[PDB]
Amino acid sequence: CXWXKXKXWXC
Amino acid sequence: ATQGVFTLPANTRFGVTAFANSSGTQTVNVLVNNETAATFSGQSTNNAVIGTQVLNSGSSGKVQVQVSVNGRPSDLVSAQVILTNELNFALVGSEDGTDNDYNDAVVVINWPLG
Amino acid sequence: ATQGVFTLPANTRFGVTAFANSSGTQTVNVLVNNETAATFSGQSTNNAVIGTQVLNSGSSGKVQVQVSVNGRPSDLVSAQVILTNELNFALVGSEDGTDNDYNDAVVVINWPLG
Amino acid sequence: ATQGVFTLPANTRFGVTAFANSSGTQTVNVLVNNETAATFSGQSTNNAVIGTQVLNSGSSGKVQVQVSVNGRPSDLVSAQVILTNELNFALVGSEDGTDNDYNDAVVVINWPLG
Amino acid sequence: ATQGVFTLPANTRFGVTAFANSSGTQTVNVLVNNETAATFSGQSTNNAVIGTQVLNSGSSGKVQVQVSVNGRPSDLVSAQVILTNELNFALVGSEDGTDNDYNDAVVVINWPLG
Ligand SMILES: *C(=O)C[C@@H]1O[C@@H](C)[C@@H](O)[C@@H](O)[C@@H]1O
Ligand SMILES: *Cc1ccccc1C*
Ligand SMILES: [Ca+2]
Ligand SMILES: [Ca+2]
Ligand SMILES: [Ca+2]
Ligand SMILES: [Ca+2]
Ligand SMILES: [Ca+2]
Ligand SMILES: [Ca+2]
Ligand SMILES: [Ca+2]
Ligand SMILES: [Ca+2]
Repeated sequence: CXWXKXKXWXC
Repeated sequence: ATQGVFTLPANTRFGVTAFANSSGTQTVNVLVNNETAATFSGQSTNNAVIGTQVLNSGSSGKVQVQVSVNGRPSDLVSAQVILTNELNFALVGSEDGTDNDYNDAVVVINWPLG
Repeated sequence: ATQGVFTLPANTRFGVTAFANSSGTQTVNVLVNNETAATFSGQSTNNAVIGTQVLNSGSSGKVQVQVSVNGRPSDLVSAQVILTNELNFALVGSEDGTDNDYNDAVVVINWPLG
Repeated sequence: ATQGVFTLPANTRFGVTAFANSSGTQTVNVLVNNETAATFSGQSTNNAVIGTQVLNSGSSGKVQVQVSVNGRPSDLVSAQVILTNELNFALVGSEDGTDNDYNDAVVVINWPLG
Repeated sequence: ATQGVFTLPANTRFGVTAFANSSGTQTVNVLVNNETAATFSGQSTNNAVIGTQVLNSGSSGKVQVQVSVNGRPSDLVSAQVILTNELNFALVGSEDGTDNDYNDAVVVINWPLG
Protein backbone atom coordinates (compact mmCIF):
# COMPACT_ATOMS: atom_id res chain seq x y z
CA CYS A 1 0.00 0.00 0.00
CA UNK A 2 0.74 3.65 -0.53
CA TRP A 3 3.05 5.92 -2.53
CA UNK A 4 6.46 4.99 -1.28
CA LYS A 5 10.20 4.66 -1.05
CA UNK A 6 11.86 1.45 0.14
CA LYS A 7 8.56 -0.37 0.53
CA UNK A 8 7.04 2.35 2.58
CA TRP A 9 8.90 5.56 3.52
CA UNK A 10 6.53 8.25 2.31
CA CYS A 11 3.08 7.17 3.62
CA ALA B 1 -16.07 6.70 -14.36
CA THR B 2 -17.70 5.67 -11.11
CA GLN B 3 -16.72 2.14 -10.06
CA GLY B 4 -17.98 -0.19 -7.35
CA VAL B 5 -21.60 1.02 -7.61
CA PHE B 6 -24.27 -1.46 -8.73
CA THR B 7 -28.02 -1.18 -9.23
CA LEU B 8 -29.52 -4.39 -7.85
CA PRO B 9 -33.21 -5.29 -7.99
CA ALA B 10 -34.96 -3.35 -5.23
CA ASN B 11 -35.52 -4.98 -1.82
CA THR B 12 -33.57 -8.11 -2.77
CA ARG B 13 -31.12 -10.27 -0.85
CA PHE B 14 -27.57 -10.53 -2.18
CA GLY B 15 -24.29 -12.02 -1.00
CA VAL B 16 -21.12 -9.99 -0.54
CA THR B 17 -17.72 -11.59 0.10
CA ALA B 18 -14.27 -9.97 0.33
CA PHE B 19 -10.76 -11.43 -0.07
CA ALA B 20 -7.43 -9.77 0.81
CA ASN B 21 -4.11 -9.84 -1.08
CA SER B 22 -1.88 -7.15 0.39
CA SER B 23 0.45 -6.36 3.25
CA GLY B 24 -1.91 -3.52 4.17
CA THR B 25 -4.97 -4.07 6.33
CA GLN B 26 -8.04 -3.86 4.07
CA THR B 27 -11.28 -2.21 5.16
CA VAL B 28 -14.29 -2.98 2.94
CA ASN B 29 -17.51 -0.99 3.45
CA VAL B 30 -20.74 -2.03 1.73
CA LEU B 31 -23.32 0.75 1.45
CA VAL B 32 -27.04 0.21 0.88
CA ASN B 33 -29.23 3.29 0.33
CA ASN B 34 -26.01 5.28 0.90
CA GLU B 35 -25.61 3.95 4.48
CA THR B 36 -22.98 1.45 5.64
CA ALA B 37 -24.65 -1.96 5.94
CA ALA B 38 -21.55 -4.14 6.40
CA THR B 39 -17.88 -3.59 7.18
CA PHE B 40 -15.12 -6.18 6.71
CA SER B 41 -11.54 -5.71 7.87
CA GLY B 42 -8.55 -8.02 7.57
CA GLN B 43 -5.05 -8.64 6.29
CA SER B 44 -3.87 -11.43 4.02
CA THR B 45 -1.43 -11.97 1.20
CA ASN B 46 -3.05 -15.35 0.44
CA ASN B 47 -6.62 -14.46 -0.64
CA ALA B 48 -8.13 -15.05 2.83
CA VAL B 49 -11.85 -14.38 3.20
CA ILE B 50 -11.99 -11.27 5.35
CA GLY B 51 -15.78 -11.14 5.41
CA THR B 52 -18.98 -12.63 4.01
CA GLN B 53 -22.55 -11.56 4.66
CA VAL B 54 -26.04 -11.52 3.14
CA LEU B 55 -27.67 -8.08 2.87
CA ASN B 56 -30.83 -6.55 1.41
CA SER B 57 -30.44 -4.06 -1.45
CA GLY B 58 -32.85 -1.58 0.11
CA SER B 59 -35.56 0.59 -1.38
CA SER B 60 -33.41 1.94 -4.22
CA GLY B 61 -31.38 -1.21 -4.95
CA LYS B 62 -28.20 0.90 -4.94
CA VAL B 63 -25.17 -0.98 -3.57
CA GLN B 64 -21.76 0.65 -3.25
CA VAL B 65 -18.45 -1.00 -2.36
CA GLN B 66 -15.72 1.20 -0.86
CA VAL B 67 -12.25 -0.10 -0.04
CA SER B 68 -9.67 1.71 2.05
CA VAL B 69 -6.34 1.10 3.74
CA ASN B 70 -5.71 3.20 6.87
CA GLY B 71 -8.55 5.49 5.86
CA ARG B 72 -7.39 6.18 2.28
CA PRO B 73 -9.69 4.97 -0.54
CA SER B 74 -8.09 2.43 -2.84
CA ASP B 75 -8.55 2.77 -6.61
CA LEU B 76 -11.42 0.55 -7.78
CA VAL B 77 -12.17 -1.48 -10.91
CA SER B 78 -15.53 -3.15 -11.34
CA ALA B 79 -18.02 -4.78 -13.67
CA GLN B 80 -21.24 -6.77 -13.60
CA VAL B 81 -21.67 -10.06 -15.48
CA ILE B 82 -24.95 -11.91 -16.16
CA LEU B 83 -25.03 -15.60 -17.07
CA THR B 84 -28.02 -17.27 -18.80
CA ASN B 85 -30.00 -14.04 -18.29
CA GLU B 86 -30.45 -14.84 -14.59
CA LEU B 87 -27.28 -15.26 -12.50
CA ASN B 88 -25.62 -11.96 -11.53
CA PHE B 89 -22.05 -11.19 -10.42
CA ALA B 90 -20.93 -7.70 -9.40
CA LEU B 91 -17.13 -7.74 -9.22
CA VAL B 92 -14.71 -5.29 -7.60
CA GLY B 93 -10.94 -5.14 -7.51
CA SER B 94 -8.89 -2.52 -5.69
CA GLU B 95 -5.34 -1.13 -5.71
CA ASP B 96 -3.90 0.27 -2.51
CA GLY B 97 -0.40 1.02 -3.86
CA THR B 98 1.62 1.22 -7.07
CA ASP B 99 2.08 -2.32 -8.43
CA ASN B 100 -1.42 -2.29 -10.03
CA ASP B 101 -2.33 -5.90 -9.43
CA TYR B 102 -5.77 -4.63 -8.30
CA ASN B 103 -6.26 -7.66 -6.02
CA ASP B 104 -5.48 -5.93 -2.74
CA ALA B 105 -9.12 -6.34 -1.79
CA VAL B 106 -11.37 -8.33 -4.12
CA VAL B 107 -15.11 -8.11 -3.53
CA VAL B 108 -17.70 -10.46 -5.07
CA ILE B 109 -21.43 -9.64 -4.93
CA ASN B 110 -23.83 -12.26 -6.24
CA TRP B 111 -27.58 -12.62 -6.67
CA PRO B 112 -30.20 -13.98 -6.62
CA LEU B 113 -29.86 -16.10 -3.53
CA GLY B 114 -32.00 -18.95 -2.27
CA ALA C 1 -20.79 -25.71 -25.45
CA THR C 2 -18.37 -26.82 -22.73
CA GLN C 3 -18.78 -24.87 -19.48
CA GLY C 4 -16.76 -24.70 -16.30
CA VAL C 5 -13.36 -25.16 -18.02
CA PHE C 6 -10.79 -22.34 -17.89
CA THR C 7 -7.23 -21.97 -19.14
CA LEU C 8 -5.26 -20.03 -16.55
CA PRO C 9 -1.69 -18.84 -16.98
CA ALA C 10 0.64 -21.72 -16.16
CA ASN C 11 1.75 -22.33 -12.57
CA THR C 12 -0.16 -19.39 -11.15
CA ARG C 13 -1.76 -19.27 -7.72
CA PHE C 14 -5.52 -18.77 -7.78
CA GLY C 15 -8.37 -18.75 -5.31
CA VAL C 16 -11.48 -20.85 -5.67
CA THR C 17 -14.57 -20.25 -3.53
CA ALA C 18 -17.98 -21.95 -3.59
CA PHE C 19 -21.39 -20.66 -2.42
CA ALA C 20 -24.55 -22.75 -1.90
CA ASN C 21 -28.15 -21.69 -2.61
CA SER C 22 -30.32 -24.81 -2.67
CA SER C 23 -32.26 -27.25 -0.53
CA GLY C 24 -29.96 -29.91 -2.01
CA THR C 25 -26.50 -30.65 -0.66
CA GLN C 26 -23.98 -29.39 -3.22
CA THR C 27 -20.71 -31.11 -4.07
CA VAL C 28 -18.14 -28.98 -5.93
CA ASN C 29 -15.06 -30.59 -7.42
CA VAL C 30 -12.13 -28.55 -8.72
CA LEU C 31 -9.80 -30.34 -11.12
CA VAL C 32 -6.38 -29.04 -12.11
CA ASN C 33 -4.82 -30.78 -15.12
CA ASN C 34 -7.63 -33.37 -14.84
CA GLU C 35 -6.64 -34.23 -11.24
CA THR C 36 -8.90 -33.52 -8.26
CA ALA C 37 -7.40 -30.60 -6.35
CA ALA C 38 -10.33 -29.58 -4.14
CA THR C 39 -13.76 -30.81 -3.07
CA PHE C 40 -16.32 -28.63 -1.25
CA SER C 41 -19.73 -29.66 0.05
CA GLY C 42 -22.59 -28.09 1.96
CA GLN C 43 -26.25 -27.16 2.05
CA SER C 44 -27.59 -23.62 2.39
CA THR C 45 -30.28 -21.42 0.88
CA ASN C 46 -28.42 -18.30 2.10
CA ASN C 47 -25.11 -18.28 0.16
CA ALA C 48 -22.92 -20.14 2.68
CA VAL C 49 -19.24 -20.27 1.69
CA ILE C 50 -18.98 -24.06 1.70
CA GLY C 51 -15.33 -23.88 0.73
CA THR C 52 -12.48 -21.60 -0.20
CA GLN C 53 -8.95 -22.62 -1.12
CA VAL C 54 -5.75 -21.43 -2.78
CA LEU C 55 -4.64 -23.70 -5.62
CA ASN C 56 -1.98 -23.60 -8.32
CA SER C 57 -2.86 -23.89 -12.02
CA GLY C 58 0.08 -26.21 -12.66
CA SER C 59 2.02 -26.85 -15.84
CA SER C 60 -1.08 -26.92 -18.09
CA GLY C 61 -3.13 -24.15 -16.49
CA LYS C 62 -6.29 -26.20 -17.09
CA VAL C 63 -8.87 -25.76 -14.34
CA GLN C 64 -12.28 -27.43 -14.43
CA VAL C 65 -15.21 -27.04 -12.02
CA GLN C 66 -17.86 -29.76 -11.68
CA VAL C 67 -21.02 -29.60 -9.55
CA SER C 68 -23.30 -32.45 -8.47
CA VAL C 69 -26.08 -33.11 -5.96
CA ASN C 70 -26.14 -36.60 -4.41
CA GLY C 71 -24.29 -37.90 -7.48
CA ARG C 72 -26.40 -36.07 -10.08
CA PRO C 73 -24.40 -33.58 -12.20
CA SER C 74 -25.79 -30.05 -12.33
CA ASP C 75 -26.05 -28.07 -15.55
CA LEU C 76 -23.27 -25.45 -15.69
CA VAL C 77 -22.90 -21.89 -16.99
CA SER C 78 -19.58 -20.04 -16.96
CA ALA C 79 -17.51 -17.14 -18.24
CA GLN C 80 -14.23 -15.36 -17.55
CA VAL C 81 -13.91 -11.58 -17.14
CA ILE C 82 -10.73 -9.48 -16.98
CA LEU C 83 -10.59 -5.99 -15.44
CA THR C 84 -7.93 -3.36 -16.30
CA ASN C 85 -6.22 -6.03 -18.39
CA GLU C 86 -4.88 -7.76 -15.27
CA LEU C 87 -7.48 -8.88 -12.67
CA ASN C 88 -9.17 -12.17 -13.62
CA PHE C 89 -12.43 -13.80 -12.50
CA ALA C 90 -13.66 -17.18 -13.74
CA LEU C 91 -17.32 -17.60 -12.86
CA VAL C 92 -19.54 -20.69 -12.60
CA GLY C 93 -23.25 -21.10 -11.95
CA SER C 94 -25.14 -24.36 -11.69
CA GLU C 95 -28.73 -25.65 -11.74
CA ASP C 96 -29.72 -28.80 -9.84
CA GLY C 97 -33.49 -28.60 -10.47
CA THR C 98 -36.26 -26.90 -12.45
CA ASP C 99 -36.47 -23.21 -11.45
CA ASN C 100 -33.35 -22.24 -13.46
CA ASP C 101 -31.97 -19.78 -10.95
CA TYR C 102 -28.50 -21.27 -11.68
CA ASN C 103 -27.27 -20.29 -8.19
CA ASP C 104 -27.52 -23.71 -6.56
CA ALA C 105 -23.74 -23.85 -6.43
CA VAL C 106 -21.86 -20.68 -7.42
CA VAL C 107 -18.07 -20.84 -7.86
CA VAL C 108 -15.71 -17.88 -8.20
CA ILE C 109 -12.06 -18.30 -9.23
CA ASN C 110 -9.80 -15.24 -8.90
CA TRP C 111 -6.19 -14.46 -9.78
CA PRO C 112 -3.51 -13.14 -9.42
CA LEU C 113 -3.04 -13.50 -5.67
CA GLY C 114 -0.56 -11.90 -3.28
CA ALA D 1 -28.79 -23.62 -20.04
CA THR D 2 -30.62 -21.26 -22.38
CA GLN D 3 -28.32 -18.98 -24.37
CA GLY D 4 -28.91 -15.99 -26.61
CA VAL D 5 -31.86 -14.66 -24.59
CA PHE D 6 -31.57 -11.27 -22.93
CA THR D 7 -33.96 -9.13 -20.90
CA LEU D 8 -33.59 -5.49 -21.83
CA PRO D 9 -35.32 -2.53 -20.21
CA ALA D 10 -38.71 -2.01 -21.85
CA ASN D 11 -39.23 0.49 -24.68
CA THR D 12 -35.49 0.97 -25.16
CA ARG D 13 -33.46 1.25 -28.36
CA PHE D 14 -30.58 -1.16 -28.83
CA GLY D 15 -28.03 -1.91 -31.53
CA VAL D 16 -27.52 -5.39 -32.93
CA THR D 17 -24.51 -6.17 -35.14
CA ALA D 18 -23.55 -9.55 -36.60
CA PHE D 19 -20.12 -10.70 -37.85
CA ALA D 20 -19.34 -13.84 -39.84
CA ASN D 21 -16.29 -16.16 -39.62
CA SER D 22 -17.18 -19.30 -41.55
CA SER D 23 -17.28 -20.72 -45.01
CA GLY D 24 -20.99 -21.36 -44.45
CA THR D 25 -23.71 -18.78 -44.97
CA GLN D 26 -24.91 -17.53 -41.59
CA THR D 27 -28.50 -16.54 -40.92
CA VAL D 28 -28.95 -14.49 -37.76
CA ASN D 29 -32.50 -13.95 -36.47
CA VAL D 30 -33.30 -11.34 -33.83
CA LEU D 31 -36.59 -11.88 -31.98
CA VAL D 32 -38.27 -9.18 -29.89
CA ASN D 33 -41.19 -10.37 -27.75
CA ASN D 34 -40.91 -13.68 -29.66
CA GLU D 35 -41.48 -12.05 -33.08
CA THR D 36 -38.83 -11.68 -35.76
CA ALA D 37 -37.50 -8.12 -35.68
CA ALA D 38 -34.46 -8.45 -37.94
CA THR D 39 -32.74 -11.09 -40.02
CA PHE D 40 -29.20 -10.96 -41.39
CA SER D 41 -27.69 -13.39 -43.84
CA GLY D 42 -24.20 -13.43 -45.32
CA GLN D 43 -20.86 -15.19 -45.49
CA SER D 44 -17.33 -14.19 -44.51
CA THR D 45 -14.18 -15.80 -43.16
CA ASN D 46 -12.80 -12.34 -42.31
CA ASN D 47 -15.27 -11.04 -39.66
CA ALA D 48 -17.32 -8.99 -42.16
CA VAL D 49 -20.43 -7.31 -40.81
CA ILE D 50 -23.39 -9.18 -42.28
CA GLY D 51 -25.90 -6.89 -40.61
CA THR D 52 -26.27 -3.97 -38.22
CA GLN D 53 -29.52 -2.41 -37.14
CA VAL D 54 -31.19 -0.31 -34.46
CA LEU D 55 -34.17 -2.04 -32.85
CA ASN D 56 -36.61 -1.36 -30.03
CA SER D 57 -37.00 -3.74 -27.08
CA GLY D 58 -40.78 -3.20 -26.99
CA SER D 59 -43.24 -3.71 -24.17
CA SER D 60 -41.57 -6.88 -22.91
CA GLY D 61 -37.86 -6.17 -23.34
CA LYS D 62 -37.30 -9.83 -24.31
CA VAL D 63 -34.65 -10.21 -27.04
CA GLN D 64 -33.55 -13.53 -28.50
CA VAL D 65 -30.77 -14.24 -30.99
CA GLN D 66 -30.91 -17.39 -33.13
CA VAL D 67 -28.27 -18.52 -35.63
CA SER D 68 -28.45 -21.22 -38.28
CA VAL D 69 -26.43 -22.48 -41.24
CA ASN D 70 -27.98 -24.43 -44.12
CA GLY D 71 -31.07 -24.65 -41.90
CA ARG D 72 -29.33 -26.27 -38.94
CA PRO D 73 -29.33 -24.30 -35.66
CA SER D 74 -25.85 -23.44 -34.43
CA ASP D 75 -24.90 -24.00 -30.80
CA LEU D 76 -24.89 -20.67 -28.91
CA VAL D 77 -22.86 -19.17 -26.08
CA SER D 78 -23.76 -15.84 -24.51
CA ALA D 79 -23.41 -13.42 -21.63
CA GLN D 80 -24.21 -9.86 -20.61
CA VAL D 81 -21.63 -7.37 -19.27
CA ILE D 82 -22.36 -4.01 -17.67
CA LEU D 83 -19.67 -1.32 -17.39
CA THR D 84 -19.85 1.55 -14.84
CA ASN D 85 -23.42 0.45 -13.97
CA GLU D 86 -24.73 2.01 -17.23
CA LEU D 87 -23.27 0.55 -20.44
CA ASN D 88 -24.66 -2.83 -21.51
CA PHE D 89 -23.30 -5.46 -23.88
CA ALA D 90 -25.18 -8.65 -24.71
CA LEU D 91 -22.79 -11.00 -26.50
CA VAL D 92 -23.43 -14.13 -28.61
CA GLY D 93 -21.11 -16.62 -30.23
CA SER D 94 -22.18 -19.56 -32.35
CA GLU D 95 -20.72 -22.81 -33.64
CA ASP D 96 -21.78 -24.32 -36.94
CA GLY D 97 -19.24 -27.18 -37.02
CA THR D 98 -16.65 -29.14 -35.07
CA ASP D 99 -13.68 -26.86 -34.39
CA ASN D 100 -15.49 -25.07 -31.52
CA ASP D 101 -14.19 -21.62 -32.26
CA TYR D 102 -17.75 -20.29 -31.61
CA ASN D 103 -17.11 -17.32 -33.94
CA ASP D 104 -18.99 -18.60 -36.98
CA ALA D 105 -21.53 -15.90 -36.35
CA VAL D 106 -20.76 -13.33 -33.62
CA VAL D 107 -23.57 -11.03 -32.46
CA VAL D 108 -23.08 -7.89 -30.35
CA ILE D 109 -26.07 -6.13 -28.78
CA ASN D 110 -25.45 -2.79 -27.08
CA TRP D 111 -27.50 -0.23 -25.15
CA PRO D 112 -28.38 2.47 -24.33
CA LEU D 113 -28.13 4.33 -27.63
CA GLY D 114 -28.17 8.05 -28.29
CA ALA E 1 -6.93 2.31 -13.47
CA THR E 2 -5.82 2.27 -17.08
CA GLN E 3 -8.67 1.47 -19.49
CA GLY E 4 -8.84 0.59 -23.18
CA VAL E 5 -5.63 -1.50 -23.09
CA PHE E 6 -5.80 -5.21 -23.90
CA THR E 7 -3.22 -7.99 -24.17
CA LEU E 8 -4.17 -10.26 -27.04
CA PRO E 9 -2.47 -13.52 -27.96
CA ALA E 10 0.41 -12.78 -30.30
CA ASN E 11 0.16 -12.99 -34.10
CA THR E 12 -3.62 -13.33 -33.96
CA ARG E 13 -6.08 -11.60 -36.28
CA PHE E 14 -8.81 -9.68 -34.47
CA GLY E 15 -11.74 -7.47 -35.36
CA VAL E 16 -12.32 -3.93 -34.12
CA THR E 17 -15.64 -2.12 -34.61
CA ALA E 18 -16.57 1.37 -33.43
CA PHE E 19 -20.08 2.78 -32.82
CA ALA E 20 -21.05 6.42 -32.17
CA ASN E 21 -23.81 7.72 -29.86
CA SER E 22 -23.18 11.45 -29.38
CA SER E 23 -23.82 14.90 -30.78
CA GLY E 24 -20.03 15.24 -31.05
CA THR E 25 -17.82 13.76 -33.75
CA GLN E 26 -15.98 10.77 -32.32
CA THR E 27 -12.41 9.95 -33.31
CA VAL E 28 -11.33 6.36 -32.57
CA ASN E 29 -7.70 5.34 -32.97
CA VAL E 30 -6.57 1.73 -32.54
CA LEU E 31 -2.90 1.24 -31.65
CA VAL E 32 -1.05 -2.07 -31.99
CA ASN E 33 2.41 -2.30 -30.36
CA ASN E 34 2.17 1.48 -29.74
CA GLU E 35 1.56 2.36 -33.43
CA THR E 36 -1.71 3.57 -34.94
CA ALA E 37 -3.21 0.75 -37.01
CA ALA E 38 -6.74 2.02 -37.67
CA THR E 39 -8.66 5.26 -37.31
CA PHE E 40 -12.40 5.91 -37.56
CA SER E 41 -14.29 9.19 -37.25
CA GLY E 42 -17.94 10.10 -37.32
CA GLN E 43 -20.99 11.60 -35.68
CA SER E 44 -24.13 9.62 -34.93
CA THR E 45 -26.81 9.46 -32.26
CA ASN E 46 -28.01 6.16 -33.80
CA ASN E 47 -25.18 3.69 -33.12
CA ALA E 48 -23.69 4.04 -36.60
CA VAL E 49 -20.72 1.79 -37.27
CA ILE E 50 -18.17 4.53 -37.85
CA GLY E 51 -15.64 1.87 -38.75
CA THR E 52 -14.79 -1.84 -38.72
CA GLN E 53 -11.42 -3.42 -39.56
CA VAL E 54 -9.44 -6.65 -39.23
CA LEU E 55 -5.98 -6.21 -37.70
CA ASN E 56 -3.19 -8.51 -36.52
CA SER E 57 -2.11 -8.37 -32.87
CA GLY E 58 1.48 -8.86 -33.95
CA SER E 59 4.46 -9.92 -31.90
CA SER E 60 3.36 -7.91 -28.84
CA GLY E 61 -0.39 -8.54 -28.68
CA LYS E 62 -0.68 -5.05 -27.15
CA VAL E 63 -3.86 -3.30 -28.35
CA GLN E 64 -4.93 0.15 -27.15
CA VAL E 65 -8.07 2.14 -27.95
CA GLN E 66 -7.94 5.96 -28.01
CA VAL E 67 -11.19 7.95 -28.18
CA SER E 68 -11.32 11.70 -28.50
CA VAL E 69 -13.72 14.47 -29.47
CA ASN E 70 -12.10 17.45 -31.21
CA GLY E 71 -8.78 16.37 -29.75
CA ARG E 72 -9.93 15.98 -26.12
CA PRO E 73 -9.57 12.42 -24.73
CA SER E 74 -12.79 10.83 -23.56
CA ASP E 75 -13.19 8.94 -20.26
CA LEU E 76 -12.92 5.23 -21.17
CA VAL E 77 -14.30 2.17 -19.38
CA SER E 78 -13.31 -1.30 -20.51
CA ALA E 79 -13.28 -5.03 -19.77
CA GLN E 80 -12.58 -8.34 -21.49
CA VAL E 81 -14.93 -11.34 -21.44
CA ILE E 82 -14.27 -14.91 -22.59
CA LEU E 83 -17.04 -17.38 -23.49
CA THR E 84 -16.59 -21.20 -23.42
CA ASN E 85 -12.86 -20.60 -22.76
CA GLU E 86 -12.21 -19.59 -26.36
CA LEU E 87 -14.34 -16.68 -27.72
CA ASN E 88 -12.97 -13.28 -26.69
CA PHE E 89 -14.49 -9.80 -26.56
CA ALA E 90 -12.61 -6.69 -25.47
CA LEU E 91 -15.15 -3.97 -24.76
CA VAL E 92 -14.73 -0.18 -24.56
CA GLY E 93 -17.16 2.56 -23.66
CA SER E 94 -16.43 6.25 -23.46
CA GLU E 95 -17.91 9.48 -22.12
CA ASP E 96 -17.29 12.84 -23.83
CA GLY E 97 -19.61 15.02 -21.71
CA THR E 98 -21.71 15.29 -18.56
CA ASP E 99 -24.59 12.80 -18.84
CA ASN E 100 -22.44 9.68 -18.14
CA ASP E 101 -24.11 7.29 -20.55
CA TYR E 102 -20.59 6.09 -21.53
CA ASN E 103 -21.84 5.17 -25.02
CA ASP E 104 -20.50 8.16 -26.94
CA ALA E 105 -18.01 5.93 -28.71
CA VAL E 106 -18.37 2.19 -28.14
CA VAL E 107 -15.62 -0.12 -29.37
CA VAL E 108 -15.75 -3.92 -29.58
CA ILE E 109 -12.71 -6.09 -30.32
CA ASN E 110 -13.34 -9.77 -31.07
CA TRP E 111 -11.16 -12.83 -31.70
CA PRO E 112 -10.41 -15.41 -32.94
CA LEU E 113 -11.50 -14.81 -36.55
CA GLY E 114 -11.86 -17.16 -39.53
C1 LIG F 1 1.44 -1.64 -1.04
O1 LIG F 1 1.57 -0.94 -2.02
C2 LIG F 1 1.93 -3.08 -1.26
C3 LIG F 1 0.87 -4.13 -1.17
O2 LIG F 1 1.12 -5.34 -0.44
C4 LIG F 1 1.97 -6.19 -1.29
C5 LIG F 1 2.36 -7.45 -0.52
C6 LIG F 1 1.31 -6.56 -2.65
O3 LIG F 1 0.16 -7.38 -2.35
C7 LIG F 1 0.80 -5.27 -3.31
O4 LIG F 1 -0.02 -5.63 -4.47
C8 LIG F 1 -0.04 -4.47 -2.35
O5 LIG F 1 -0.39 -3.25 -3.04
C1 LIG G 1 0.03 2.11 3.22
C2 LIG G 1 0.61 2.22 4.63
C3 LIG G 1 -0.16 1.98 5.67
C4 LIG G 1 0.41 2.08 7.09
C5 LIG G 1 1.68 2.40 7.29
C6 LIG G 1 2.56 2.67 6.09
C7 LIG G 1 2.08 2.61 4.86
C8 LIG G 1 3.01 2.90 3.69
CA1 LIG H 1 -1.51 -3.80 -5.19
CA1 LIG I 1 -1.73 -7.31 -4.02
CA1 LIG J 1 -32.16 -23.99 -8.91
CA1 LIG K 1 -31.29 -21.99 -5.88
CA1 LIG L 1 -16.61 -23.04 -36.00
CA1 LIG M 1 -15.12 -20.05 -37.56
CA1 LIG N 1 -22.31 10.92 -22.98
CA1 LIG O 1 -24.29 9.38 -25.70
